[PDB]
Amino acid sequence: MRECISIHVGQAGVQIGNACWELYCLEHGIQPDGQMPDSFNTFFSETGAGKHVPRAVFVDLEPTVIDEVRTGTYRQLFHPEQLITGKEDAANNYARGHYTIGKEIIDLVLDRIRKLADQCTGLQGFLVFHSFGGGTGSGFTSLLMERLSVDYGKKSKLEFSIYPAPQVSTAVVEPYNSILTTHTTLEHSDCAFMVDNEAIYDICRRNLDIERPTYTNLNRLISQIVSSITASLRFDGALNVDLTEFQTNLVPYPRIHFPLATYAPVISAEKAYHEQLSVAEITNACFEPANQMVKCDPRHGKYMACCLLYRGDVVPKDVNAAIATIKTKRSIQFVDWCPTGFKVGINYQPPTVVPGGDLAKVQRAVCMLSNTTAIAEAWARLDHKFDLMYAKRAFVHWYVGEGMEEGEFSEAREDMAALEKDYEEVGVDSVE
Amino acid sequence: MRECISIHVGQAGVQIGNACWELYCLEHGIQPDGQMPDSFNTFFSETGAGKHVPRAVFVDLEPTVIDEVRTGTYRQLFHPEQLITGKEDAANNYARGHYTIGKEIIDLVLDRIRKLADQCTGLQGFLVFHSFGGGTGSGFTSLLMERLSVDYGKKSKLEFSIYPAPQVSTAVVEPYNSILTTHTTLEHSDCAFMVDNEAIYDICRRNLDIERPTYTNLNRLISQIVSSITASLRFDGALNVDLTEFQTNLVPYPRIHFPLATYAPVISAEKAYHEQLSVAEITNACFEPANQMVKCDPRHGKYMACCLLYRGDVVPKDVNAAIATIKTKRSIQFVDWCPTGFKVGINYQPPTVVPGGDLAKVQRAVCMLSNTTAIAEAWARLDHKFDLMYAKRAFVHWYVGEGMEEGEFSEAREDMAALEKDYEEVGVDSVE
Amino acid sequence: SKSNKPIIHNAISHCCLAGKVNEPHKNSILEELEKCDANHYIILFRDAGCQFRALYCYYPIYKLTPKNITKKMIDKLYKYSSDRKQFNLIPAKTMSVSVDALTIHNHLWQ
Amino acid sequence: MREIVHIQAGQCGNQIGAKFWEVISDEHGIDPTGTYHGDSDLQLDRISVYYNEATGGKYVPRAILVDLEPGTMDSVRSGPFGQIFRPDNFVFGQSGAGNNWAKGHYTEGAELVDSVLDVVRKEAESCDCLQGFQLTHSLGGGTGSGMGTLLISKIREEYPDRIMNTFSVVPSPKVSDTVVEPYNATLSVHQLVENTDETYCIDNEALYDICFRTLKLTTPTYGDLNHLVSATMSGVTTCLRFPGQLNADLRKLAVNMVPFPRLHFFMPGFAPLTSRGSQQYRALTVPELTQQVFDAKNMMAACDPRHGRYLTVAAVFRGRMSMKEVDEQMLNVQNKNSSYFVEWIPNNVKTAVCDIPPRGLKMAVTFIGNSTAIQELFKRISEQFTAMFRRKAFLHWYTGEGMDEMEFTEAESNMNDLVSEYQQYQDATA
Amino acid sequence: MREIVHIQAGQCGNQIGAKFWEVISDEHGIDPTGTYHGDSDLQLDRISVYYNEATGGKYVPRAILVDLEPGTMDSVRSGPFGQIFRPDNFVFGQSGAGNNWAKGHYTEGAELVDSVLDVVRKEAESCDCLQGFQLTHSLGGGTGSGMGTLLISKIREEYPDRIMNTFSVVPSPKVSDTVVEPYNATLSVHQLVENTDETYCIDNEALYDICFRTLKLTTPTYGDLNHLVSATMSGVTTCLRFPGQLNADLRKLAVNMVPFPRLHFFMPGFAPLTSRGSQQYRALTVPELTQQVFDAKNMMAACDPRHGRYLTVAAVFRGRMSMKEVDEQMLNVQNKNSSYFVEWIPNNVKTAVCDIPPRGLKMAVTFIGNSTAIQELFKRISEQFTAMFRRKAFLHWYTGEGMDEMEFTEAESNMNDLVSEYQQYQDATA
Ligand SMILES: CC(=O)O[C@H]1C(=O)[C@@]2(C)[C@H]([C@H](OC(=O)c3ccccc3)[C@]3(O)C[C@H](OC(=O)[C@H](O)[C@@H](NC(=O)c4ccccc4)c4ccccc4)C(C)=C1C3(C)C)[C@]1(OC(C)=O)CO[C@@H]1C[C@@H]2O
Ligand SMILES: Nc1nc2c(ncn2[C@@H]2O[C@H](COP(=O)(O)OP(=O)(O)OP(=O)(O)O)[C@@H](O)[C@H]2O)c(=O)[nH]1
Ligand SMILES: Nc1nc2c(ncn2[C@@H]2O[C@H](COP(=O)(O)OP(=O)(O)OP(=O)(O)O)[C@@H](O)[C@H]2O)c(=O)[nH]1
Ligand SMILES: Nc1nc2c(ncn2[C@@H]2O[C@H](COP(=O)(O)OP(=O)(O)O)[C@@H](O)[C@H]2O)c(=O)[nH]1
Ligand SMILES: Nc1nc2c(ncn2[C@@H]2O[C@H](COP(=O)(O)OP(=O)(O)O)[C@@H](O)[C@H]2O)c(=O)[nH]1
Ligand SMILES: [Mg+2]
Ligand SMILES: [Mg+2]
Repeated sequence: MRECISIHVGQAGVQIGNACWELYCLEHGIQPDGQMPDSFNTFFSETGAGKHVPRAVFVDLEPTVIDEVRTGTYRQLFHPEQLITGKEDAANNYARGHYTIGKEIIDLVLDRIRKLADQCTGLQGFLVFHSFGGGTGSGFTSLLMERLSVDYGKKSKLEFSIYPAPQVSTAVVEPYNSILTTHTTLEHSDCAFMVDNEAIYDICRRNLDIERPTYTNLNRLISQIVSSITASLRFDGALNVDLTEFQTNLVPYPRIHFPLATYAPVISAEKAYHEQLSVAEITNACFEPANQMVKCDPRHGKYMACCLLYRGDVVPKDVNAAIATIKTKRSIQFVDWCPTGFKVGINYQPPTVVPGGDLAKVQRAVCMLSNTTAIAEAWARLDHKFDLMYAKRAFVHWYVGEGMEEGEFSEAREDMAALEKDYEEVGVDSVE
Repeated sequence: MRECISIHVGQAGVQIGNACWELYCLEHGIQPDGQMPDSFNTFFSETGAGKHVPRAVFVDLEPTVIDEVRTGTYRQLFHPEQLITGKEDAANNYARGHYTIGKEIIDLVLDRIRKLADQCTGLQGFLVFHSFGGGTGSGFTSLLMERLSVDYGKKSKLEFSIYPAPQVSTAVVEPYNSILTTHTTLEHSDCAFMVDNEAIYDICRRNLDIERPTYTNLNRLISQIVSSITASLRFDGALNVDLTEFQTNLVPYPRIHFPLATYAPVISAEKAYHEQLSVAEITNACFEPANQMVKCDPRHGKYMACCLLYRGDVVPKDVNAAIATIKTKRSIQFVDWCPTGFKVGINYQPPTVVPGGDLAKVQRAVCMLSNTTAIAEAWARLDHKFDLMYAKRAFVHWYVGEGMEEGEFSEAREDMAALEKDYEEVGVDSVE
Repeated sequence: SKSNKPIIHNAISHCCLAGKVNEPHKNSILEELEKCDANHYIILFRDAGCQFRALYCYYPIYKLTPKNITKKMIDKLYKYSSDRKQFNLIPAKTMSVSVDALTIHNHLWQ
Repeated sequence: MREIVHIQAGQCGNQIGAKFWEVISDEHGIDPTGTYHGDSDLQLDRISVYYNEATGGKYVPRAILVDLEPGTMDSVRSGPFGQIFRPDNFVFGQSGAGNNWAKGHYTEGAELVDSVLDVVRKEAESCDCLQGFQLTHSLGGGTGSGMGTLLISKIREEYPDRIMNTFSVVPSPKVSDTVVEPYNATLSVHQLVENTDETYCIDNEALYDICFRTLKLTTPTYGDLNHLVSATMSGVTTCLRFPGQLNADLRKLAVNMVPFPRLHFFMPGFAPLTSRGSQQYRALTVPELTQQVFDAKNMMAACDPRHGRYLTVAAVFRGRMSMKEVDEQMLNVQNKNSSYFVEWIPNNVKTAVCDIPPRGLKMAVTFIGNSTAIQELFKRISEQFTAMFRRKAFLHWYTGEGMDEMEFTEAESNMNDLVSEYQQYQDATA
Repeated sequence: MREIVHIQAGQCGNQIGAKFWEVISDEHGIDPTGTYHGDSDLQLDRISVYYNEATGGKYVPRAILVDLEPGTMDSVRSGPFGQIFRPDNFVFGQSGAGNNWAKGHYTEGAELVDSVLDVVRKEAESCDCLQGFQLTHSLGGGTGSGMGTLLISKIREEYPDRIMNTFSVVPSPKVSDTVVEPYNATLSVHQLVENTDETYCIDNEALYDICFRTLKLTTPTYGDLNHLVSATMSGVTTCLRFPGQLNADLRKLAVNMVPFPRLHFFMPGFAPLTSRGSQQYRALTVPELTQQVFDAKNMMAACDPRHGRYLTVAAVFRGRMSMKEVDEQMLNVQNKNSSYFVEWIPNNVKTAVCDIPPRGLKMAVTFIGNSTAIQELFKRISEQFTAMFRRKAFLHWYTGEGMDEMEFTEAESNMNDLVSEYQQYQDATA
């Protein structure tokens, strides 16, 4: 009676979402056919026959990666009305996925969402899975977040934004996609989650002992972070937290709403032994600079609000014990205006593992969603990957020729440079 | 309980420690897997499953001797996070194990220690195993002892030095190491045990009737000395002793803290007969000049504070009768300002023989840790192995070219020549 | 006695200025290195991507080509391996003999 | 969708395509007749991007072959993979350009191009959604330099918003294989810097040395040079028709790459390049394949990469691999080569990883680099133009076909405009 | 880790190397093809130190082969254990040095050193962490010294902080196989005392007497001399790639050994040395192997050990033995020979004990001696130099390659500096 629905904009979302709904079927016994040999009605709307179909609208300009969904293992699951394809891609061009091509098929998208807002007496939230890297995932979302908010206004709209790495990038015009797609989403985003690839590659290397991680393997990890934020709807633990509750705990201001996620424990099959992973052990595994899944040093800024979405057999005495250690430790700093900034959530589900995966079978886990000041320095970086590629006026000629003003780039930057001092608004201490 | 952790710096430390952790698994029924078919919680921290892992940080710059641990019998015991390798060794060059190479990986060392001090509620002390000879054992120890004492300050740190012999050496710059790894670790070290190779080769020959002592055989003896200093934590006797209890008894001054070891009985299997080895017989096997495992003449100096640590079936009447003979004997001399200077200790467990070893099944033992004056002349010798290689300025061009001052060598001898007179400060009597 | 002059000439002329586009620019800094007797030279980049902008020197810190720096404005530490010929990072933070290059804050450039 | 129409022009292009369609037919499993016999269903999932399925299950290549004399066509139609083309599309004249630029664009151009553009208009209508017009010619001939610069000035009028890639063979520094190829190029560069979006400058001269040094061949025939050029030619559009982990199409390889609407000349590269027996001496992994790319001896364009700096650099990988290795190796060769890359374009590697290798390999890099390293290629030709214009030799075959000195000064001013702009955005640092 | 790049120069070192890699292959179970067939896993636990694993499970030697005429390389590629090398590495010229030192360092070297150093730079990047550069050459030839002293003047500039060991065959006292070899060796010491960390002075003349007297050989071919030198050449670096009880490596064999940064000229020794049937007459014990080593007749350098005193000694042992037996005998031969060991270095024996014997033996000793016993070697050659320069014979073959009389007095002044400094630290007692 509480129902959330999911959109998959761009390539980076759809390939993740192929592993998300791979993972939801493991926690419920759902076949690829929709068969199964009642609280899971949050992500399904079943048929009179024995069949469950998910609440998913896979949308893509390029017709490429959708075709592997229609031929894959999950052919017999999704409704073929959902899988909206298109003619040509935006092709890493914000001025094409928002003005030229994505403007065309947007009525086919909003109407198939419209036929899913009626099967839900308890419509709860949105899930736009997208990247800041591409052109579809950054252009079509900025179109789509404006349209669902004018439609509804009063629903939670959680994104899962792939953040662009400080050092490794597979795109050349990537700082032109990101500065546009944050300015456009900023009025209409509600709580935008950050994930970087580069920080996962350490966690793929060190803690997992894998030197060759495929995009099969990186998208297993980001699926488990998704499969534990949404664990307090599908199941009931001692302390459940809804998507309407995250937006008030984690978010101090209408601007600063960028949590970075951290999951623990992440250890291999062989190193699954040799330690015990207690409820006070796995908590310290989250507040390291090593385990942050965004490449930002968390010791260069304060934590404003954390949220420890525990699961598995965790007994709530030790959480209060473990937190009382952490607030007393030295390098971990909290902000002078926040007294104590946590939000504990215990659920009664062990994190189940996908077969053919590379994580251990653990009995407890934690999906930390920790807002901070440390991400502000990366916002002092993507403007510097922006100004050098703009003072010589490089790459402007593909965006002018697709319906975008010249002045509506420096308009975004000064709005983005205003977002920088709002973290400096946080870092000061208004004493007396 | 009262937990104690073990660091094995250098090759000379680790190959002892390969036999050390070979030995406690004999005394506690522990499989090499960590299985076994609750007072021993001090050198272990077990799993939620049935598996015990040690408290060991086998740290080395060169990877060669480490790679035999991961292939030996004791692969399935150590946590595969612990065993630290590196690129290139210091290679008998003190300016490389303290300035150049050990400076690189010092933070990986202290952080794995940091993840071992959290599991210990009642942490007692350290057991660092090193030599004075090699560059890994010298520059990296004095690097490590400075950093742990700043980190903690209030714990007990015990070195186990393989002492450089007066006559039989296997290095050319072995006097140029030891003045550097005594000057630097003079303040931070707290009870540094001296064990010599050369006097062990005597005891392998005479008392054991072995003319070919492999280092498989030499390190069984030092394992028996370590397994009886720490026999009183892992077992409870009648008159127990602790690691904090040693450092008050044995160390009369902040400078002079160099005890030396002597173990008895050391006899072969055939000579287990032909004598009875009473509690007042093996005690006389301690104060001979023969069994002193440092090549010094104990009749050329006094004992400040002997310390007897018996084990096995010993009745506390017989110790007092044995001691009372010894203080009356003439050639054994005690220091005039120390009236009665012993420290007894009895554990209820016999020593146990490693299978395939070279000692007999005895019923009692004694691990004497005496703080003599006789080691002063050996300190009056290594400066004469120092100055003859310094007036011609030999071998300076390797230390200088790796981050070391020329002026910081006459400074170390200045501390070392000051360390000679404090032993001579002991031998005099302030007559009223 | 010891110095770092053969190392930095091996690091300037072969890693970050070896292209023939900056070949007049390499000669415009090579002649400003022969005219000093500093026992420890050091290189300051701007980015983590080690774009070369200024040459410095250390004493047991003046601008050979901010003029003076302290131990607060330092963020990363680079060591130039002659094996790989690539500036590798340093886990240690003390400015020492093995420290070949470093970065500073982005506050100092805006 | 995303279909591509393939025009071929000149003697050079009409033999590259006969090897190019020989290349494609083994990737999709196509017989000489025109039918499918391959093994993977992924061959036929996107077979319709270079093909039309005719009746009986036959497939025919969407390819238009243009010439001005029937000499080259007769070689194609007699040889294998020549009957597979549509026999209407062989649109050719009879006069022959005679290696004359002014004859194949002004005189004989207007008498045949009407029969060309209608065939172009016919082939576009058999598509779902059109992508672009890949084209194969040279810059030294008379047909491939005059007919090719006629079509793009007509087809862009018919299609203002499709992508236009020309795979132009570029004249060599050492051997002047044509007496007047400094006159064919500068009149052809005038019609590629103003209509086409990318122009794949490939040289003969550096292409021979790879056949000698790296490949260890003794007798390099053109059937082993165009065999090598076609490997790049299919590697760019193997990600447009096969499901990759990081998809890139011909539009993604435009906006990532081209920084300014003039500087759009690409110089490719390929890896691996083994020998017949020297394959046993290396490792076929991404740390080898990356460093094989960035040598001076892997660029098929006759220029030194160390002379000049890169701006944007593509690397389209094939074959099943992992992404961290590629993300490491593409990171690795920028930190040790930070002098070679330009400052004001950070993260100047574009990557693409596809899941289908070449037919019989394990992995393969198809390189596409952009550089300032071709400033001297337009300083070489713009000087060979100038000394042959002061005494104005070899001019009475162009003036006689309706052409003035006014055109030969504008194109000289047009190319020296481009000499300044590879110089302007090479030292501009901030 | 700790990999080593093996460079082979001159005619001498390549024929050494062709037997050297014939030696290392039998320690690791390596076929002539390049694949593994051995029986101990320790052969592959450190196989990466001289090798790179190619595709298909082959190994190739990390070895660069340098010449100036194809005469020697043609012999190696024809013979067995010769096709295993990478054919990219055979960097050779054409013109031939002609036993002219000034030709192979100024004339012929200046056009071949560039195609060496890139092949050098290719091999270094394929390693984990590099240790050193072992070179194998003469001090009498033109190729083994002109090209020999050139690379270390270039590689040390490329690598200021690695270790450089040259296994230089030194000209002999009795036989003189070159008329002008006093002119070569005086020009080689000038560029080995400035740039190399250690140098392994092996002679031809005393190498026959070990073959004739001790080994009891009738016909010593060079295939039995270089058979013997390859034993020392591999025995030094068996403590770096096999787990010993008391490990040493090429850096531990530098700081133990060399008290002053010029006096680094070593001279080996090997044991056991038997005959075909005279092995019955002795026992193979460490008290026996020690006294075989310290004879006058086992030092491979052609100088009497008794004419002069030792400084440092590194008797690297092999085979499974004990440690006291070593530590007793190393003490035993210093007490009875304390007149031969110098006063101001106490405990001047670096023991190194390994655990793997040579293939088929039970134990072996690889002595490395550093003595004042080669002060007369540099009194020998510097006297053969001076009389051949007062009349300045054979000068117009070196002056004609760009060389002055100014250079030839410096190397004579450099070597007579080294005569005094062995003399200075021989009798300085305090
Ligand atoms: C049946 C048997 O045991 O035969 C032995 C043997 O009889 C003796 C006599 C060998 C033999 O050596 C010679 O005859 C010899 C001839 C010319 C020059 C030097 C030696 C042997 O050939 C040599 C050979 O040595 C090896 O195999 C070592 O691995 C050696 N290898 C080579 O030298 C080698 C030879 C040919 C091709 C490739 C390598 C080695 C030594 C040091 C470092 C690396 C490798 C051995 C034990 C044998 C024979 C076959 C007869 C002896 O030599 C060595 C070097 O081991 C000579 O005195 C020793 C004692 C050995 O017992
Ligand atoms: N974590 C993760 N990131 C991915 C994956 N696939 C692509 N990405 C990232 O997605 C970013 C590019 O965005 P895309 O979604 O592919 O581009 P697009 O929005 O679809 O638009 P086009 O340019 O038209 O393809 C890059 O930073 C990639 O690293 C994946 O499987 N997992
Ligand atoms: N008792 C004992 N001493 C040993 C053993 N192995 C080596 N030693 C001694 O170690 C000393 C040499 O220094 P090492 O500590 O082994 O060298 P290192 O610490 O590894 O440093 P490096 O120079 O980098 O190799 C000598 O005095 C040897 O007698 C062993 O198994 N037992
Ligand atoms: N790579 C390649 N170049 C060719 C081939 N045939 C001709 N060329 C080149 O094309 C140029 C001559 O142009 P050509 O196309 O024959 O003249 P056109 O018919 O008037 O266009 C010369 O530079 C030739 O080297 C070929 O098969 N392959
Ligand atoms: N030990 C040994 N010495 C050799 C061998 N071949 C040549 N020499 C010696 O090398 C010297 C001649 O130098 P060489 O290397 O041939 O001349 P280069 O080619 O100009 O360096 C003489 O002293 C020869 O005795 C060989 O196979 N073994
Ligand atoms: Mg896409
Ligand atoms: Mg060591």
